[PDB]
This record gives sequence, structure tokens and C-alpha cells, in this order.
Amino acid sequence: GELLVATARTQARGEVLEEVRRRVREALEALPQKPEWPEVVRKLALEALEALPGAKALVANPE
Amino acid sequence: LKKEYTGITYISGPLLFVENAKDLAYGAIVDIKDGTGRVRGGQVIEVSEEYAVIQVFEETTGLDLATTSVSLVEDVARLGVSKEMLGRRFNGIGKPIDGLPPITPEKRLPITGLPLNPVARRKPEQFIQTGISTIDVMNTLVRGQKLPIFSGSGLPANEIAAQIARQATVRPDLSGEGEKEEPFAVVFAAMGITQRELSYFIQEFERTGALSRSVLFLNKADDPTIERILTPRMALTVAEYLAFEHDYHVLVILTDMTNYCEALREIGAAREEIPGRRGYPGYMYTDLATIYERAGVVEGKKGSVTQIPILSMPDDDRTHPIPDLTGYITEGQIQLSRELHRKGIYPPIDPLPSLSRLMNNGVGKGKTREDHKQVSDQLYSAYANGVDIRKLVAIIGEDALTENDRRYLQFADAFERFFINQGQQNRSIEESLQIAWALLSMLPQGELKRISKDHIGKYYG
Amino acid sequence: TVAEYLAFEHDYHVLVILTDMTNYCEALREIGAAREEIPGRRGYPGYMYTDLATIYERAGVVEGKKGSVTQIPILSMPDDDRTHPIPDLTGYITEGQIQLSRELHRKGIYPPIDPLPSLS
Amino acid sequence: TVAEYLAFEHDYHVLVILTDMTNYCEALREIGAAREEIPGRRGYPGYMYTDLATIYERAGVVEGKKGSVTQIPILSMPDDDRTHPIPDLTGYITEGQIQLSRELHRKGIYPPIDPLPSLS
Amino acid sequence: MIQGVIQKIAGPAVIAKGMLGARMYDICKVGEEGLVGEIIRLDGDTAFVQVYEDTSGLKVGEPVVSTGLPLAVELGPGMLNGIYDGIQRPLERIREKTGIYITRGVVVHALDREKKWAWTPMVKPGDEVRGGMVLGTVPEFGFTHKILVPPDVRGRVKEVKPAGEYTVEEPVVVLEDGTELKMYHTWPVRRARPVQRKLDPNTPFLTGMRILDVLFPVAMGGTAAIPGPFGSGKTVTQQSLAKWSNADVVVYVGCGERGNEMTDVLVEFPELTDPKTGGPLMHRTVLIANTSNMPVAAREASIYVGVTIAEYFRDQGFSVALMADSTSRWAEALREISSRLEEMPAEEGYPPYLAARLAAFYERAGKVITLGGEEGAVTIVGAVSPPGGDMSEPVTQSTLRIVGAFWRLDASLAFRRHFPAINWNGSYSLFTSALDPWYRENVAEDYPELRDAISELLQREAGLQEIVQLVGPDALQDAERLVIEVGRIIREDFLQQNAYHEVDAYCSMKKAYGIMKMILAFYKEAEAAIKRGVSIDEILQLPVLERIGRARYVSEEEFPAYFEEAMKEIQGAFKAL
Amino acid sequence: MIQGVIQKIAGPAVIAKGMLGARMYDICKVGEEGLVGEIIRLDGDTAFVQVYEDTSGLKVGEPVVSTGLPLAVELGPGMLNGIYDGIQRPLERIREKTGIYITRGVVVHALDREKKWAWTPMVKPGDEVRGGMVLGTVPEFGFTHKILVPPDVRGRVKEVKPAGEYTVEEPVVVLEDGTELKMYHTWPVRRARPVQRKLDPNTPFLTGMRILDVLFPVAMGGTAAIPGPFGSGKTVTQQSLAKWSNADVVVYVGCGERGNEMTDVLVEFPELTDPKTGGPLMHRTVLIANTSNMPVAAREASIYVGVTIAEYFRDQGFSVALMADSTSRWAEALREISSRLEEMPAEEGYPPYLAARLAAFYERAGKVITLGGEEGAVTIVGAVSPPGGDMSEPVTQSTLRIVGAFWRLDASLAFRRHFPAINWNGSYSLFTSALDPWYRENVAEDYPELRDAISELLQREAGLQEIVQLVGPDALQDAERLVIEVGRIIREDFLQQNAYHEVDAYCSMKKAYGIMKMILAFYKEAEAAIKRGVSIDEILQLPVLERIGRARYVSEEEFPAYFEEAMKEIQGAFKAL
Amino acid sequence: IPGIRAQIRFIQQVLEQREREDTFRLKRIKGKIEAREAEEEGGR
Ligand SMILES: Nc1ncnc2c1ncn2[C@@H]1O[C@H](COP(=O)(O)OP(=O)(O)O)[C@@H](O)[C@H]1O
Ligand SMILES: Nc1ncnc2c1ncn2[C@@H]1O[C@H](COP(=O)(O)OP(=O)(O)O)[C@@H](O)[C@H]1O
Ligand SMILES: [Mg+2]
Repeated sequence: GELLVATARTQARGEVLEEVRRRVREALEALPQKPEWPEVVRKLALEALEALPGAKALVANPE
Repeated sequence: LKKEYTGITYISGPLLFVENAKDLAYGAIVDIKDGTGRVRGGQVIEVSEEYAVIQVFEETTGLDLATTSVSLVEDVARLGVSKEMLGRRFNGIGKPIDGLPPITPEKRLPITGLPLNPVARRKPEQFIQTGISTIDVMNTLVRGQKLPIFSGSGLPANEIAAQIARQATVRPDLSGEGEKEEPFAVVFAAMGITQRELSYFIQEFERTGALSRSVLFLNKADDPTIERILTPRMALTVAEYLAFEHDYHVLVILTDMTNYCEALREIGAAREEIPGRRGYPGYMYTDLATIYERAGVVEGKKGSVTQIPILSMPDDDRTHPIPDLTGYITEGQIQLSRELHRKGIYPPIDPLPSLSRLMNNGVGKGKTREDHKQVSDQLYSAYANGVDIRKLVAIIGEDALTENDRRYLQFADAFERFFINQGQQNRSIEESLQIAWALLSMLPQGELKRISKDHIGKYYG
Repeated sequence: TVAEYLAFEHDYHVLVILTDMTNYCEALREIGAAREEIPGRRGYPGYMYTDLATIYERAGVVEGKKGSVTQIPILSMPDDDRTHPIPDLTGYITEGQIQLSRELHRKGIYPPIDPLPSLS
Repeated sequence: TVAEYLAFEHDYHVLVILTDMTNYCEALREIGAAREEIPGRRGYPGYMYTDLATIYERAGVVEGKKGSVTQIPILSMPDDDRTHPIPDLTGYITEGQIQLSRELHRKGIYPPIDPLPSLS
Repeated sequence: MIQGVIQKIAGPAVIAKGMLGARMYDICKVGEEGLVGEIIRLDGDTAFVQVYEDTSGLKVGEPVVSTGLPLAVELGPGMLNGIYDGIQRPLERIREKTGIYITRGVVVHALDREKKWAWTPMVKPGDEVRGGMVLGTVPEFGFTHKILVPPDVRGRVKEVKPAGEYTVEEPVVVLEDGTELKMYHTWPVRRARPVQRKLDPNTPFLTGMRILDVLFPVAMGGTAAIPGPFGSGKTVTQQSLAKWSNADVVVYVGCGERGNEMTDVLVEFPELTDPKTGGPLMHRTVLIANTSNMPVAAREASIYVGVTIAEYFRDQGFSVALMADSTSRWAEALREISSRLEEMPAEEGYPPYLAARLAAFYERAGKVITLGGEEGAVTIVGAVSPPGGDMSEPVTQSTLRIVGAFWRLDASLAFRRHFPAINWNGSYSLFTSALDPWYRENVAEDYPELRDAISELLQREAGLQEIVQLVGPDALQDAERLVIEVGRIIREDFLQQNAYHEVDAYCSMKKAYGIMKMILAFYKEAEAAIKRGVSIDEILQLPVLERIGRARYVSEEEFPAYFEEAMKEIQGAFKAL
Repeated sequence: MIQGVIQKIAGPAVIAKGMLGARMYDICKVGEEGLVGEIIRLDGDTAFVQVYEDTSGLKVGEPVVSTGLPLAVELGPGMLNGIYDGIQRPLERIREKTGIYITRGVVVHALDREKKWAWTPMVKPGDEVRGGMVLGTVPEFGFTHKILVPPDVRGRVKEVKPAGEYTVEEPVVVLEDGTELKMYHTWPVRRARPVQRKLDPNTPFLTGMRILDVLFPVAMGGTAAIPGPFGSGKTVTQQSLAKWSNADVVVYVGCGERGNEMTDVLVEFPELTDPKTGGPLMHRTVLIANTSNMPVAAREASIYVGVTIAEYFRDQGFSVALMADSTSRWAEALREISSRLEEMPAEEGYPPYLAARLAAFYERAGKVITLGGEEGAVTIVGAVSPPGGDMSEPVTQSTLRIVGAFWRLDASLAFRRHFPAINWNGSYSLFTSALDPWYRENVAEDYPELRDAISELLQREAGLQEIVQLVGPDALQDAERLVIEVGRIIREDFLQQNAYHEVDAYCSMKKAYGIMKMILAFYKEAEAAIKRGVSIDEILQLPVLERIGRARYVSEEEFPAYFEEAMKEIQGAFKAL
Repeated sequence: IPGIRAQIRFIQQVLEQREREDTFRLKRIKGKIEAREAEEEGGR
């Protein structure tokens, strides 16, 4: 019975962390409609160019 | 971010060679993914400026060279550990297989551990009784000790390990403190068991109710044969955490280390490396040492780690490199005998090839009883007389022996039927010393030369 | 090959006596130690079981034909034991054994055979 | 070479006592493994027999001159067995042996030569 | 379909080039003929194929064509009453097609693709199917061969073809995904078939031999290993395990063993009869033969094809018995491909992953619930052949850590023609304590206590035998001579099978219990007769000892009245003494 | 000094390019963390830098900075009462900096730079000095710790610091060639400290055990080797030698054993008392501990640091013992660093130069007259642990040709608890022919003849053990049964000694001479009585051999009166017969 | 006498077998040394 109550507690605790992950996944999915979107994308592209010294090709989307 | 590398040159056995990989650190974990999206763990064991060797932690079926990006994860190999894993189950990589959510890792530790400082250790000193009469009287198990159970091939090692799991307690009234009874926390590190031994351990721990205190790193036999390297390290990481930052009393059961040494023989023969004895590599002493010596107690803190490795002696000897080097690193062994189990004795522990190097720290005056070491030494000398007089019986026959020679022969088999033989009963230390004196009372005085005169004057009969 | 020809083409009843297998296994050990392969239990190569069995399994009878290739190999134990690679990797293939003895030869009895370690 | 010079150009009689021929053979194995050549039987090099007979058979009297090199090699047997290759090849080149005994020494006799295994 | 050419040939190992993107452990058709190989050791764009047939007469330049699939068996109706070789090709179809010689490079399908099977569906449109559920039955011989969903297929049933008779290639179910489920289905042979849950085995594998189920039993979901040198039989024990069992189907895989055994098994099994359903015995045997002179790399795949077919019949509910003969020849096959592949060995040539391969084989046995709800089991008896005696071999000690029961043969105990040669001083079984409630319900009430008395008497006899050999026969006072003689009656009357006699071969549990009760009643009443002053040499020629000694020949029908009559003879033959 | 980058990483292996002009065996710094590596096998412009920590997280391209100076210990005042590791770093300051784990790359100094010592000088200005002449004096833990001129350093003294309290950095002497001389000096460990003359041994290293001082002595300037399998009792023997011997300082070198046995030494020592001084016992021991999991390539350095510290305390006139345990772990460390050189190995994988390393280590012992005018000694006790329990190893057969006093510990005398488990049939000591005049002056007069009586009687015992294992204890005469029983009471009352009882741990040789004279008087009068003719069972039930059996539990303090009473009863118990 | 002779012959056969395995490993590692010096002579 104590394993029953403890496993019910920890799975109820885990699924709320899963839905917080859902909220941040959707709030990062709906980021490309924002006025600082070329700023953040070129910042991330500058970091990606920085960590790899002297790249050749840069892959991006048609959007 | 998430860097990647294509360009695997060579895949064979457990190995694959990436190239143009100067940013893979040595000892770093990679993950390998093929066209079917399935990922596979791996670890680097050589970095050059040209290329980099990688061992694969799962089965290598389905890889190819037009695909299979190798990405980097966790610069040094780490286990994310919380305190919330005291009821869970995990595989060899460290992922839960019980349908439950993954954990919230409070700390993340390096898996291989750091060597414990010899200035900041404490003497393993407090008497654990285990119920088993041979281990309690003659080869004492003291809290903070490494002692493996050297077993044969059909001997009941798993039942003796489960019995020490279900009834090992410390008695503080003999010690003089009381002060609480917090029980043990079991860490069960299983390397390649075959669902039969696994079902016995799980059914025993669930009938006694220890699964609300025990973490189980289960690596079953069909699971791939490289993560047996990873299993004892990510079990003793949790053991060191739960003993030296949260003050528990962790008992680790390292099941069947011969599978770990088989995995090292595989990965050492796939690297074209200098053998030791019987094909095992050179560094097997160092790897068994850096598993075993991550145990003990420390100075000024509260916890304790107690290791029981289990050994399957291949041709039931102490000459194969696995039980041999195991006995070299550890402090004492408990060895099982094929003769007593054919005679029907459980636990079939013959006390002559077994010892415990930390007995003298945690027995004797004010800690067990005033006669403990001397009763042990007299049992050893008299049972050795019985053993080597059975050979004389096998040579010349019984009816040329006199009476005192026959009293030893009665002592040896009365010893084997009453002191050693006990079916699942929890004989404590006082009753076991009572049975020890009841067997020593089959011998007259003048033949008890290792017991002081007031002990033999007041306890005899 | 000659025996398979006779018994499976002309319906003979060929009995093939291969009089010494110790020399054949020594010959196999001599020329087989040129491809640089790890040997076996005594020094004889790893493939010796398959090599002996591809000259023992060519015995046997075939339905539809009245022929037969029955075989008697004769092999000397190099020292007098059955745990040498040539006797035990013959005994794992064949249909029994008939074993000569030395007790029945010092007492002057030809053919010296004890029928206890021999069976079909 | 100093002894053979003295005996065969100044006609002396020379006794040459060579102490610890086991250390020579262990250094020979060491230099073989340094020079990267394969250990033969028991880890000792294969050429050990001739490279040991070269420093045994430089003894001997010579017809027509008056010198004589007599040679006493002394060797610690490794574990008191004469089946080890060092005393085996020494006793397989030399002329007999004398053998110090364990029992007569540690019950107290000097020198402890028993004459039951010895031979000239 | 990655296509390339041969770059190098070395033994049966074809090192092909031009393959950049072939998956490891695929199966590629090597040569212009169409030979079969498995691909390992990728390097650059250069593979390392091993062929499974012979390899002589090939060149450098011939195309190798990668199929892009792993080694797959086909599973479905039409496998019982059938012989295959190590890559699942039917030997009868080869004998019909090419001759009496197994030639190289011929492709016949595994399941015959033209037999008309009756179909009886058990799904309907608008149902849902998961992995492993039933779609309907097909009647095979006297079984009921229910056909499965493949274990990685699920969805919703869109149409079912109706009741009638069909062919195994014809798509009988169509899901609502466009996929079509046929009767057979392919399965990759090294990935183990899934289960829901593994249970604990608690029902014994009855094997018809007295010692191998009375003194060293093995459960329905356990493993057992039989060593033994030459002349220790072992082949008649494997065949007796195959002939006289309670398991519903038997996969007899022989990897590297003589062809006379396989032609014995194939010829005489259509004349026998299993004691469960009548009909022939050969209608419950799938036998996968790979003779010694057949190629040396197919021995590796023969075991996996055998155990995958055994798991296929295990998933249908049938209790399967797998007899794997000469797994040390599979160890030598791994040694041959390893030393061809230039790896460094460990402990006499064997590759260091050997015990991991043997654990992967002996792990598939068990007693599970299937994916389709019902319950099944599979038990593996593996005959190991060490060189001579020599239980310290790498393969023997590497299979010894895994097996639940160990059955050790001897040569000295078999040169006296005492078959079976089971040395009970060294054999053991871990399944004795778990099979006790089944015993106490279904054979007797005091059955474990009785065979514990037998084991105590045999250990006493074997211990005292040493001083009997030393001093001679005289000095044993009164009852230790009785211990010798009762032990001789046991090892000549209870332990010694024949397997060629028509009624001594199969011995059910009731007759073995009866003979055991006879011997222990004789011993107890003779000790009660010797505690009062009767000469031990007088007892050893009473006629009721003969009534015990020939009691392994009374039939299963004629036994119980004979048992009660021998009990009253045991009583009324010591009253005069 | 010299720069490079890391080319390859493999365990304890960093091959490093960019380094041309580096020298072999000079200490590099590897990585940004500053790991301590040592160069072997430099070629082209590379260097196989092995490392003394765990490379786990090093990337390639990290810088490698050479130094151009070999592995230098710092020798000066302050090494006593100290625990060091294999690069001579104090583990207590590592405990104070880090937590309870030992993190790689932390740098501390081997001598305190902030404790003030008392300098009392003993040289005038304008005085000549050579390498080895004493300069001043610092009292340290009751010892009179001298301060040496470094060897090869010569000259004329210009000015001297006065009598005061200064630190080890303060230049205490300034010479005329501008060179300051401090309280310490750096020293390479692979050079024997130069010395004036080696003497010949005439004084025993008093162990305190009865067997290892009577039957197998070790002279003060001699080596000794104690092998044995695991469970024999090597380490408890060597801690007993570290606890109860007549040495000034004891360098205990844990070269690859467990750490629990070293925490035991750090804890149970400061309670105890140095016998030659009156102070504590940790105040004389230097303790170099490289445990099992502390990294593998540091064990070679850990076995050289201990011996050069012992040579430093040889050069002060002291009389040093060194206990180096498990030197086969050092041989295995050489094998493991050889495993990535890919250099061709000798028997069982060991490198070929192993015997030369063991010889050049064990020849750094031996009772010298130093350069300072005083005599000193270093005696080495090396524990050689074979892997299989077999002493035919390449390590043991290269140890036992250069050591004197070789001591086999068996295991069958260790299963029965018979400690110390010195096997007598195969252990030897060669120093018995140069310790005769010392024995004949400082113990007794008939002591070599009494030792020879013991050894001759034990030889007759181990001769008759053939007959008693073959025929039996009976069918033997009364005189030879006397010999067997007297040999058994020798092995139970003179050889056996438990190292945990309060009395009978330290047994000075007056007590050992007493026990041997008791047993030989018993034997001589017993054989005279048994050739007169009495029964042996009325000899072996006296109350006087129980007196002999308890004669080793009585103290040293009242012992000679007890010995006189034992001799009076030993004539008065054979007066009666 | 023949039981101990059988034990001694068994021990000599298995020790010679271990010696033969190790002197195969020595030839393999010598092939690796000469391949390391010779394969990287041309390509370098
Ligand atoms: N001289 C001795 N006196 C008493 N007990 C000893 C002695 N030597 C060893 N022992 C016992 O034997 C055990 C093994 O000792 P140890 O030296 O640790 O083994 P090893 O030789 O493998 O290091 C110890 O626990 C100790 O109690
Ligand atoms: N096929 C292989 N795969 C992976 N590693 C190998 C292989 N063959 C040899 N090695 C290892 O690579 C190492 C190369 O040696 P070396 O270049 O001298 O040292 P390092 O690479 O550490 O500088 C050897 O120690 C060997 O153990
Ligand atoms: Mg030790």
C-alpha cells in the first residue's frame, strides 16, 4: 500500500512536468511570429557559426 | 546546441571509428542514430587528431555508412541522481523500465567516481549480524566492508545473498549505544541474470517489502553485453550518493562479477591488447579495484557502504583470474563448497577457505562478547583437525584409530550437521556462540589451547 | 571417390579400409600450418573436425540403389588414451568403435580385442 | 677468452668457475625480448642451446699442446626440478653433474653434496 | 538494393567493394549464381560478407547484391512434418529438384506456396488488431494452427476474405492502412520475438526417462544441458526426449552431427505415435538438420532458425520442446568465422563474445503469457560435446552459468553399457523445490520425501563404495552390505533404461513412483528383518527381489494390480524370516 | 620551456607532438588542468607522455608544457609523521583543499613553507664543505634531524644564519660561489644517492617475531622478500614489522593495495609507543600510499619516492626500514603502460626490462658508511604477490635471485589459523653465517648450535612426514613418534605467534632462546628416557609441556624466573620416571 | 601411479596449450609492429 500511494504520487507529479514541457514546446513553436525573430535566429546562427570554426554551408528553411 | 558527425569509417564488433572528430573528448558519451531514427549509446575510448574509436553500448545490427550520425552528449559520462529513486528500477544505461516517469535529477555525478581519500576514511568498525552462523561467529561481516561470496556453478549463492539482504541487522545493545534502528537501503546491481534468478530476487524483496528502500539496476542476459561495464559504476554512484550525502546505510549486492570480467575480456580482445592470465586484459586489476574500493565509511560523517559481490568461480577454484583478483582487492571472502551442498547443507560455507580481514576491528570485548575471537580460533583449529583426519580415515581405515582421534571425527560431522546447517532460521550471535560452546564441549580440556582459562572455566558444558 | 563411383553407379558393396588416421591428421597439421590459423586442443588445426567428417560422412547407403560404402578407419592412439584429438574427433563422428587392447596382447592372443570398450 | 688464451699460448692449466648460469639465461631472454624476437620453449629463446653450447664447449684439452681449460658452471635450479630448460640443456651439454642437496644442508653438513644423484 | 563486386575471396569470406550504405547483418546474394551471405565489418565502402554455402570456383568481378533485409525466417502453416537446413530450405524439395547430392545455389521457398489450406476467420470488419492477436485458424493435421498478426503490426481491420480454402501467399486480411496480412509472415531471426510477461515455470517437462524426471527434473519453462564424450550415448537420449514427451511440438535442431541420426529420425517417425492424440509422431516434429559435411557457417544460422520457429509455436499456445544437438559445433563455427575474420581469441580459439551468444540462445526459453493473451512455454535441451571428459572447457563452463539443469554423462559408466550414462555424482537440477506442489497433487502425497530418501541412499552407497573397494567385501558388518545391495538394485532396476524395449522406453510418473515404493519398502522391511538376527546373505536370494527386478517391464495398463501384488509379496515374503 | 599539443589520448597515454628537444623522463604538464606526465619514447617530434592521473575529459589540442627536469622529490625536514602519494604530495593538505575525494591536478608542496623550525648551526664561516657534510641541526619529534649539503655541491662557506627559528625556504648557508644552501634539496628518484662505502652485514634487523628472527634472520643491511597468496597474511606481517622493529624510521610504501589497510595504519599508530624512543609511533613513520583506484601509472613513481626518502634518512646516520608491499602491482603497472607502447613483451606480458628495474631497486639497500662520516642502513622488505598463488612467476623468479631472506607464505597453514604462516620447506635465509658473532655475544653462547638443533629436528620431522602420510601414525617406533610430537610442539609453541594478543607480539630473543632451550632439554631427556624405555603416552601427558605451551603467553618482564622454574620442573618431571 | 601420471600429462598438455596461445599472440603483435612501420612508409 505504501508503494501504491508513492507511485501514484510520483506519476501525478510527472505528468504535470510533462504538461509544462507541452506549454513551453508550444510557446517555442509560436515564436516565428514576433518582431525579434530575425534577431534571435541570426543570434543562434552566429552561435552555431562560432562553435564550428570556419563552416562552409549553412542550411536554413525556405521560410 | 547539438553538433553532429557523419563519416564513420569502420564498424565491426562493438567498435566504430568516426573521423574528423577532434571535439569528441576522451571518455565522452556519444549517441548513434541510423536511418530508422533509433538511437544507441556509446562511449569514446580513443581520440586522435585523425579519428576516434567508439564502443557501442547496444547491439550493432542495422548500422550503415551512408547515414548514422554520431552526436555528442555529456562531456564526461554522468549519471543524474536524485533521492527519489529509492523504489525504482533501471536498465544498464540508467533509464526506468517500470512505466513510471523519468526522475528529476538533483545532482549529476561522474559515473566512474573519484578515489576516496585515505586520510578521510574511518575504520569499518560496527558489528553486523547476518543470521548465518558461520558469518556471525567465524567470518564476521562488519559494516563498511567488501566481502564477495565465491560460489560454484550450481551452488545457492543467490539465496545466501537474499538471506543477508532480508535479515542483516546491527545490534547496538552489545555495542553500547542504541541510538536508533534505521535499516539498510539495498542497491541491487544485476549483470546478466536469466529471469530465474531475477524472479527469485524480485519475489524475495517483494515478500519482505524491501522494494520501498532498494534501487535495482537490472541488466538481463539478453540485453547487450557492453553495458555490463556501465552497470556497477552507475550503481555505486548512487551508493556513494545515498551514503555520503544523505546518511543512509547502503548495502550493495553486485551480482555475478564474472559477467563484468567477460565484458572486459570482450572489449579488451577487440582492442588488440596485452593479455594477463587466461586471456583477460592487463587493466582488469585496476577496473575491479575501481569498482570494489568505492566502499567503506568516512571520517566525520554518518553513512556506510557494504559490498557483497557475488562470484561464479569458473572451475570452482581460487586460481582463475576473476576470483583471484577479486580476492586480492577485497577484504576477505566467503566461499561455498560443492561437498556440503551434495551432503544437503544450507548455507554450504566451508570456513577453511573463507576469511574476513576486518573481523578484529568489530568483535570482542564490549562489541560482541569476551570470548568471540578465541571461540573462532578454536573452532578453526578443531575443524581443521577433523578435515585432515578424514583423509587419514580414507588412507588407513577407521579401526586403527584411538579415541581422541575419533573425537575430532565426531566434532567435524557434528559441526557440519548442527553449526553450519540451518534452514532459513535467524540464529543470533548469542545463540550461535551457545551452539559453538555446545560443540566445543565435545572436546576435553588440554585440547583447547586457544581459549583463556576463565572463559573455559565459566562457559564450558 | 572411387568407392562412391562403384557403389552408386554399378551397385557394388564397397568396403573401404583407411588404415592410418594418425598419419592423415599429422599431414593435415603439417600443411594446415601455413595459412597462419590458431590451432586446437593439441596442435592440430581448428578445422580438423570438418576435415575428418568430409571423409567419414561419404559412407552410408542411399535408397533406390542397392549399393553401399561401408568404412573401416584404423587409427593408432599415439599414447594409450581416448582423450587425444584424433580418437575423440573420430568417435564423435562414427558409428561406434572397436578397440584393441594390450592386456590381450601380452598374453599372446591375436586379434587382441577386448569387447568391453567396443560397441556398434 | 682470457682462459683459452692463457691455456693455449702459455700452456697453463686453467680452472674456470662460472657463477649463476641462471642469471645469464634470464638476461638472454631479456635481451631477446628487447631485440624483438619470439620466445621459444618456456619463454626462453629458441637459439638458447647453441648460444649456451658456445660458452660450454670452449673447454677441453688439445692434442699437441700442454694447456687445459677445465670448466665448472654453477647454476641455481629455478624450482629444484631438472626438467626446466636451463639445467636440462646444461646437463644435456656437459659431462655429468654434481648436485647440492636441500636436506643435508638444513640438517647441517658442509658441503652438502649427496652422491646419489651426482655423476661424472 | 546496394550492388557491388567482389574485391577479395578468403575461405568462405567474400570481401566485396562498392557497398556504401548496406546495413550490417543484412543478407546479400553474392556471386553471379545467387549464393547467400551475411554482411559484417563495414570499412570505407568495403563490406565483409560471409557465405553460407560453399565458395569454390568464384572470381573477382562477380556482382554482389544487397537485399537490404536481415536473416528472416518465414513463419506460418506447413512447417510441422518437415525437414530444413540452416537457412530454412526444405530438403525434400531439394531432393526432388536436384538429386541425391546437396548442390550449391538453389532457391526453393521455405513454406510450400501451392497447398490449399482451409481458412476460418476470427475477425470481422470494423475490429481492431494488435501485435500477436489471432486472425483465424487453419486446420493443419489434428492441431488447430491459429495464425498471428505480426508482432510489429497493429491497426484497424478493413476487410476479411471469407471462409473457404486458400494458399499461404494469398493476402487474407486487409487493414485500414493499405497493408495486407498474409498467412505466413517473415521475422528477423536474431531479434527475439516479444512477450507480454514472463511467468515462473511450475509444471514439469515429462521426458519418459526415469532418472531425468525423478532425480533431476526440468520444468516446462527451463533449460537443461547434456554433456558427454563419445560412446556415452547422448543421441538416444535426445531422440528419447523427442519421441516420448508431453510437449505439443518438438523442434529438433541438429547443428553439426552425423546424417545417420537424421535419417533415423526421418524414416522411423511416421511409424510411431505420440501418447496424446494418436496419429503419427512425425506430425509434431519440425527438424532442422545440418549435417557435418554441409557447410560450416550454416551451423550458426541453424540454431537461430530453430529457436525462432520454437518461439513461433510458443506464441500460438503450444508448449514447445527444442532439442539443440552439438552446440559445441556451433562454437567451432563461431571459432572458424572469428579466426577467418582475424580477431584475437581467448581460451582456445573461441571468440570472447561466446558466452554472450550462448546466453542469447538459452534466454529465449521460458514460460510466458503471449501477446494474444494465452499462455505458452518453450524448453531447451542442449547437447554439448566437450573434447574428452573435460568439463573445464570454455563452452561447457560458459553454458554452465546459465542452465537450470545439468545432466552429466560418463564414459566409464557407459563402457559397461549402462544406458543412460547419467552420473548422479555431479549432475544437478534447480527445479526440484519449485515442482513440489505439482508433485503433491498429481503423483502422490509423500513423493518429494520418497525421492529424498532415494537420494540419501544413493549418496550413502557412493560414499561407502570407496572403503568397499579398499578393504574388500568382508569387513562391512550387517546392514552396510544391505546398503550396497539396495544401491545395486536401484542402479540396475530404477536408473537403467533400455529405450529399445517396447514398454521400458516410456515410463510415466506412476510406474516410477511404484518402483521407488517397492525398493524403499523392501529396504525398510529388510532392515527390520536384520535388526533381529537374520543373515544378510540369506535375504539376497529371496524371490521377491526378482519381482522387484523385472518390474520395469510390466506395462502402463498392467501396472497397478501388479504393484499391489508385489506389495503383498514384499509383506508376506519376510514373515518366514 | 618547450611547447606542444596533445595528439592522441588513450587512458594513461597522451602522445604529444610539437615537442622536439624534450628529454626522456622529464616531467611535463598535460592539458589546461596541469596534469603531471612523464615522457617515454620520444620520436620524430612527438613524445609518449604517460600521465599520473586519469585523463577523462581531456580533448586533443590542449597544450603540453615540458619542464626539462626529471622526477624530483623534495628532501628536507618535515617528511616524518606524513602521508604522501606517488608524486610526493601530502594527502592531508589535499583533504583540506578538496572534500573527501581526491581531484586530479591539485598542486601542493611536499614540505610546509610556513612552519618555523629551530636552526642550530654547526659550521663556522670560511669552512670547506663537500656533498654530504652536515651543516646544522633541527630537533624534530625528538629526533635530531640533520641538514645536509646536497651531494655534488661543493665549496667554501661565506656566511651562516645564526641560531634561531627559520623556515625551509630561508637560505641557511651562503657559500662563496654565490650558491645558497637551504634546508631542503630536490633530488631525482632514479639515481642512487652517492655514498662513501658499502659495508658487510653484522647486525640483525630485529623483527620481533620468533620464526623470522631465530630461523630466518635478516641482517640490517639486507633485503628480504615475503611472498604468499591472498589470505596468507603478508600485510599484517608487514604492519607488525612496522610496529615492533628496531629501526629508526620506517618507510611504509603502499604500492597498489587497498586504502582501508592504510587508514588502519594512520589510526592505530599514534596511540602506540616507539620502543627505542619514548614517544609515539606515527612520529617515526613516513607513509607513501598509492591505493588501488588511485591512478595506475603513479605506482612506479610511488615505489621510487619511498626508496629515495629511505636513502635520505640513510644519509643522516639513522637505520631505516622500508616495507614495500605488492611489487607485482608495480610490475603490472609497467605492463599496463607497456600495453600502449605496443612494445614486444616478455613472459606473460611483462616488459623485458622488469628484472633490471627490480635489480636496480633492490640494490639500493645495504649498510653504508655515508659521505657525512656516519654509518647507516636501509633494509627492504618487499611483498611479492603472485597472481595464481604460484611462485614460478616472472616477478617472483626475478625477486628470489637478488633477495636474501626469502619467506614463502603458504595457504594450507593459513586455512587453519596458524600465524605467521611461514612455510619452512621452501623458505631460506643466507645471513645466518655473518650473524654468528653477534648472536654469540648478545644472546647467549650456544645460540647457533641451538638454532641448528631446532632446524635439524624440524628437518627430521619433515622427513618422517612421508612415512606418517603413507603408512599411518602407528607402525612407527617410539623414538620417531617422539620426533614427530616434539616437532609438532615446536610448530605450536615456538613458531606460532598471534599479532593481536597484548603479550606475544613483540618477542625479544631472550624469550626465544628460553623457549628453544626448554624444548631441547625436554627432547634430550625424553629421548634418554625413551631409550631407557617407558611408554610414550606416559610421556606426552605431563603437566610440563602445558607449561611449555603457555610459556609464550607469559610476559617478557618476569620471564627469566619463569624460565628457571621451567628448567627445574623439566628436570623434576623426568626425575620421577 | 597411473592416476598421478594422468594428472601430470593433463597438466603438461594444458600448460603447453597456454604457451602456444601466447606465442601466437606474440607473432600477431609482431605483424602489427611491422605493418605499422611498413604500411605508413608509402602513404606516410
Ligand atoms: N602475524 C599474524 N598474527 C595474527 N593474525 C594474522 C597474522 N597475519 C595475518 N593474520 C590474519 O590473516 C588475515 C589476512 O591478513 P592480510 O595480510 O590482510 O592478508 P594478505 O596477506 O592477503 O594481505 C588478517 O585478517 C589477519 O587477521
Ligand atoms: N583496431 C583497433 N581499434 C582500436 N584501437 C586499436 C586497434 N588496434 C590497436 N589499437 C590501440 O591503439 C593504440 C595505438 O598505440 P600508440 O599510437 O602507441 O598509443 P596512442 O594511440 O595512445 O598514442 C594501441 O595501444 C592499441 O591498443
Ligand atoms: Mg595484502
